[PDB]
Amino acid sequence: TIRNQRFSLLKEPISSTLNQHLIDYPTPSNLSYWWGFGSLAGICLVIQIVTGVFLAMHYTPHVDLAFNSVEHVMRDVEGGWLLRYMHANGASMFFIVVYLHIFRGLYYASYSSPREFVWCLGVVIFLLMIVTAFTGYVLPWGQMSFWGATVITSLASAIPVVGDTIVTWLWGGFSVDNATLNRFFSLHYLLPFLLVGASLLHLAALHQYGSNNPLGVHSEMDQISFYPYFYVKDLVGWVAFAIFFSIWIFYAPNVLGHPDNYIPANPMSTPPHIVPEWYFLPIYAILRSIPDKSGGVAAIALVFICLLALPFFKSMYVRSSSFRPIYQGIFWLLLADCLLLGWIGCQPVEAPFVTIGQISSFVFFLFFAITPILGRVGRGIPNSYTTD
Amino acid sequence: TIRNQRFSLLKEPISSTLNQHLIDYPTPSNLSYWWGFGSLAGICLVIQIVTGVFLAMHYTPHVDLAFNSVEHVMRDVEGGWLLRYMHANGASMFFIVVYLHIFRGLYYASYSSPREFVWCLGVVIFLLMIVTAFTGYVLPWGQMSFWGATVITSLASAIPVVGDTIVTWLWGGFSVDNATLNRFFSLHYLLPFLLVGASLLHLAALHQYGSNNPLGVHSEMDQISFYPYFYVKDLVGWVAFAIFFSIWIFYAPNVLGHPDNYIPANPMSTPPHIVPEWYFLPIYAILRSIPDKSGGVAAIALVFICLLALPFFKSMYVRSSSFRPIYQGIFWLLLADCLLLGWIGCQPVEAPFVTIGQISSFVFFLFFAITPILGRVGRGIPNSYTTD
Amino acid sequence: QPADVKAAAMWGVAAATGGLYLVQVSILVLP
Amino acid sequence: TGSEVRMLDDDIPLAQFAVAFEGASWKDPDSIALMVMQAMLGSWNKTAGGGK
Amino acid sequence: LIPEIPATVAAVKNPSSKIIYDEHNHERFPPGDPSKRAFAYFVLTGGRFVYASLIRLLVLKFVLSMSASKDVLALAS
Amino acid sequence: GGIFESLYKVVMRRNSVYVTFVIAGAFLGERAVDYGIHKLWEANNVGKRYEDIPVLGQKL
Amino acid sequence: KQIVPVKSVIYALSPFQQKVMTGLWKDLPTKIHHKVSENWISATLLLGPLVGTYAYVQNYLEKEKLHHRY
Amino acid sequence: SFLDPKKNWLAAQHMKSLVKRLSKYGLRYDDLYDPYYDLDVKEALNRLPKEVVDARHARLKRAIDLSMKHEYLPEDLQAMQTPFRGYLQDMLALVKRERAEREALGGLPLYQRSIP
Amino acid sequence: SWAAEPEMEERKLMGFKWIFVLSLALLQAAYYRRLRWSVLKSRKLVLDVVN
Ligand SMILES: CCCCCCCCCCCCCCCCCC(=O)OC[C@H](COP(=O)(O)OCCN)OC(=O)CCCCCCCCCCCCCCCCC
Ligand code: HEM
Ligand code: HEM
Ligand code: HEM
Ligand code: HEM
Repeated sequence: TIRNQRFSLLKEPISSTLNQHLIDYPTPSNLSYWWGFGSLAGICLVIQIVTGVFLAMHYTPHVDLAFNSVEHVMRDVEGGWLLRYMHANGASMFFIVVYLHIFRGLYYASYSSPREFVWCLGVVIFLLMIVTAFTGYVLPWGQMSFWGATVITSLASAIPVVGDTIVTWLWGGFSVDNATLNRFFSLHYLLPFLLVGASLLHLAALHQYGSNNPLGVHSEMDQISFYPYFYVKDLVGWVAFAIFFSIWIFYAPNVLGHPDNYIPANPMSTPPHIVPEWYFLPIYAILRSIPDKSGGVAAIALVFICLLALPFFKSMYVRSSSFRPIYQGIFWLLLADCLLLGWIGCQPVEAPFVTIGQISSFVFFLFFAITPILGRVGRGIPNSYTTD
Repeated sequence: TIRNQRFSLLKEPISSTLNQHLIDYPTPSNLSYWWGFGSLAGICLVIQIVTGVFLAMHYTPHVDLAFNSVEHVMRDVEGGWLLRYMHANGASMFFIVVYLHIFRGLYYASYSSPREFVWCLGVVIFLLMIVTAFTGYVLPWGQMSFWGATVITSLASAIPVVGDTIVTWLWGGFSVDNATLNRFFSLHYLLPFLLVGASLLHLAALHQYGSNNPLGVHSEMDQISFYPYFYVKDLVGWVAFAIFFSIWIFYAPNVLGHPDNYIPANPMSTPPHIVPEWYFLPIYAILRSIPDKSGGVAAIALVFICLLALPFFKSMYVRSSSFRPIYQGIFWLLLADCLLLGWIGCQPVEAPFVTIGQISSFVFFLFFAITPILGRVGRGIPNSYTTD
Repeated sequence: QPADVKAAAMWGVAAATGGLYLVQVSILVLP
Repeated sequence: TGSEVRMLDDDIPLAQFAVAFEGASWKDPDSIALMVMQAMLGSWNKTAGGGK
Repeated sequence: LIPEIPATVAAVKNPSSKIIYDEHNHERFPPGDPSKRAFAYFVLTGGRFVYASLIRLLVLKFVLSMSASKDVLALAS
Repeated sequence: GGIFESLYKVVMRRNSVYVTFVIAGAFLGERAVDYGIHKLWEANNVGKRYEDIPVLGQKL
Repeated sequence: KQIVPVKSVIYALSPFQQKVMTGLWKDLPTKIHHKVSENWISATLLLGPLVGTYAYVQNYLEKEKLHHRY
Repeated sequence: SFLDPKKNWLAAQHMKSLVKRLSKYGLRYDDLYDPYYDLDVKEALNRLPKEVVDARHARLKRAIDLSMKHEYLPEDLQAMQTPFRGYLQDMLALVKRERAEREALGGLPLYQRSIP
Repeated sequence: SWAAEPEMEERKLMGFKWIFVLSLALLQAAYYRRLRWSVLKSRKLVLDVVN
């Protein structure tokens, strides 16, 4: 084939890269809907960006005007309550979808070779989402907003030699005042574009090494083009997600939040129950469970170290959980542990929740510490079960 | 060459794309210092983005706090005066180097085939730059910013069918007020990232077809890699630009500015001389020179029509103006006319400046209306000067 | 391996000097 | 001195090149070390039995 | 007589030690002379001095711009 | 020539030593330029600085 | 985007066997001669309109100033 | 009209200047035709003999080398230069005529420009 | 004028220092470029063509 005269626009250089990577990318023929969850997370990110821009057309980053500006958006702006509820509940759905993404990856062991770079870029993406959502939640400037900012920024003092200096520098002036508000608005506006860049790199690395499948096996025998076969599957996922998200926006918009964020920030009194948003609760529970706050920060760093250390395991030959009963049970126990851990974080430090959290976090790390053992034993399996 | 084992970390997939398109992309070995301006506009954009983010950590988009916040950055913030002068004079530098970029393209006929898409994406980038700089200049909320915004946005009501409707929608009310300031701030924050994307597409198209050269001839015979041969050339360019920028920051930080902007905006008083920044002056001059303001807006649209129509002209096989004496003289006349027209913009609208601007606009459009004729006539040169 | 250890130690010295030059903790250094 | 010469032909099937430093004299005591260095940079052939 | 062998062919078939370079904007050193390799390295070293100082300046300026301000410093009593 | 070659064999055989030398030279040159420019400033504008006004401490 | 081989023979020299910055000021008067001789048309076309327009504007401004100055 | 240097002083001066420039860089006027520009020049160069096309490539490489070095051809070869001794216009005219005929009666383009 | 520009002294000191230092950097960058390109800008190529 010499391309003398042009046949198809899709194969022209203007649409050639897009053609390959969107229409013609070969995909395993047996993918279920969790790959749809990955695409759905992308859509949630785009929704957040658009609604955030149109919200920032009305938000004043000053300490004396932020709360009343948000109430302006809700009451005066034409269809502004829709924008604000979409932004908040869209942050929530973004985190829900990313959690389902991560747990599918864990179940099917997609972190294994050769997708170590994909998993690591995913971990970086998760860090960026955490930071962006936190600094954004500081913006409305309520009781929960101000006090959560105070606590989570002041736990950065646990660094041995330069903790206090970093805390003061990040605060900008001995407290979490107007300077911190402007700082957080600028950072919240900036970070989503770095998040878009990270997502693009994530997808590029995956596209380099293909895509896993529910069997975990080599899958270059039966492969089909992405369009239209997986576009329609993703479309079904998107419409179902739209119905879910519309249930949340219109009928129960304040269920996923706390009522203390509707009181203007008053640094004098302290609300009796200071907790982050529901999607930071597992991390908050781990950190609160391990005492000696320096130990808590070290434990969070250890959580991310374990997450980054999953891909680089030794044998781990069989990949999918469909052929790993022990690992299947371990994964389900880990998921139950994560849900319980998230529930613990909303409870006070009074007993027995301290014991329950100190057990749950230990079980979390135990999952992360017993996967190589299963891999080694499984590597030992084939020379024992032979039927002859 | 079977890649059984790793040779070079540059050729590994993690660094392979960067390797190719930055270190190993072949470029003609006779490029002059006029391509460093293309290499340097990107540096100006990066400087603008970084300084703008660090400024936005201190700016308040309200109408009662914008000017005082800018002065806060001037005085209280450590190094804040450096940030603000860098941002302003860096917008000026960005436009200077982009104008040099454009005019080198015009001189060497880089717009000619096969780089029509490169030129068109450049024109779109120019639109984005103009809008970004304007909506950003409205931010400090001085007299010049307020009244320039009023005049220019009000001159969008020249469209016949809609007009006032679009103006009211754009203003968020009935006059340039707090809503317009907040809207302009959000848009100013967003647009530079679209500008980065457009720059990346610009570079992708150019790399598709390769860069031109002073002779304008086919140059796939003598080519060398980008690094290190053009890296050091661009380094010399960057350091010279740094000296220029340091002069314009530390010794003449307000020479390119307009003193009336240091007055807090007052909607009940109009400054005697409402003019835009020096880098909107030619456009403003054409707009004012054409009477019947609807006709002025039509002329402004026609300017971009001509710029986009440049690459789609007639045969004109010879492209570099080093071998085109008539086109060389025409180009020098065009550059002189653009400089003169820029001078006219700052002048009042009294005589004889009206006539001088009316002739200058006609010459500017005559440049575009004469080049196809030059190509058509020169299509038959070899048959006339042949030595047979 | 000994050469690698010496090279690593020298690179650590260089990085420490760079960090010290960046932060300028001459006031902090009491011991 | 240290320089290069490149005779591009493109009508020849195989490209051949030699890159050389400055060696040692006959009586230089380091010529034996240079011989050893050449030995540990040994020749390889497409028909060699050593293979990989 | 008849052939008039091409310039490149004659150059390839007749190697000579009297090699001639362009020497328009870069004059040759006399054939027997040591290469001034160190001098270029020290020139580049001075340039690198400057570049490191500039990078340090820019990083510190931005980071300490994000730091506290004279307003809050004076407010704290 | 000899001096340049000698300092070359001193400080240009390992890149870590070269980086340390570059950083140290940048620091020392920065401080020296600071001192020189300050001396020029003092020489140029004498009699204008803050601790020079005759009545600096008599507003009480 | 292919390379087009030419069948050349190229002699090059080490960058450390030849002086670097002397060629800048070597043969300077002839360089300035070229820069001025091959470009005076271009400078005339670039600057002539500007200085002519400035002279015309100043003449007109002064004449109007005198006429209107009572 | 058709204005040639024999019947036009201005055309004579124009031709003189073009001859001077091309002789300075030592490349014929036909060498300025970019194959990537028209794609009819690409076909015309595909139809020309290899000796002619190789001479064109050699002249272009010499010109580019002179441009990089910031110098001109030495006065000997400058006096030996022969610009406007064409080698391509007849073939280009034939190719364009064939394309015009094919387009005029039915026919699909034998070659097309990619987008972009 | 002080009240409108309290940063003049520090601003001018920084400007003088950095203009001087960046001029030195420009000299070094020019030397670096001329050294890298010295191989190409002094080559002799034989092309087998005359006119
Ligand atoms: C109080 C302090 C101490 C607390 C812990 C003490 C108990 C430790 C565990 C004891 C039990 C271990 C059992 C291990 C052997 C499992 C045998 C097995 O694989 O059986 C096959 C069965 C297949 O299931 P299926 O296919 O449905 O069967 C139909 C067959 N035609 O497979 C299955 O049914 C799958 C069962 C998977 C079970 C996984 C979890 C238990 C084993 C690991 C425990 C690790 C604990 C720490 C980590 C927890 C997670 C973070
Ligand atoms: C911004 C949020 C994210 C987006 C937009 C995103 C996007 C995507 C996309 C488009 C894919 C390819 C389609 C698919 O397989 O579902 C993918 C795959 C993948 N992602 Fe993400 N992702 C995100 C977050 C994460 C996180 C946090 C992780 C884990 C740390 C992760 C790990 C993976 C893995 C392992 C795959 C491989 C899929 C497979 O094995 O079949 N992603 N992601
Ligand atoms: C560049 C894009 C974005 C912009 C401009 C933006 C801007 C804003 C603004 C102005 C607010 C305050 C308005 C309000 O109180 O409702 C806000 C709130 C918030 N944003 Fe964003 N945002 C962006 C992207 C994101 C992303 C990607 C997330 C992560 C999920 C996020 C999470 C949040 C959260 C949690 C809040 C607080 C919700 C609340 O008001 O209760 N934002 N954002
Ligand atoms: C995301 C990147 C950017 C951000 C966050 C940003 C932010 C800001 C802010 C907060 C201001 C007001 C502060 C001040 O007036 O000095 C401002 C002003 C300005 N910006 Fe930007 N900007 C960005 C990019 C750009 C770019 C790319 C340009 C040029 C095309 C630009 C041109 C301007 C101009 C001309 C002003 C007015 C400066 C003045 O007169 O005081 N900005 N920008
Ligand atoms: C954000 C501003 C811009 C950036 C960063 C930019 C960047 C670049 C870069 C990196 C190149 C390749 C290096 C070079 O050839 O100089 C280039 C080439 C080019 N640009 Fe731009 N550009 C910008 C604006 C424009 C504009 C406004 C135009 C015209 C409308 C334009 C037209 C061109 C053309 C024609 C080339 C080809 C140069 C050649 O002849 O090889 N650019 N640009």
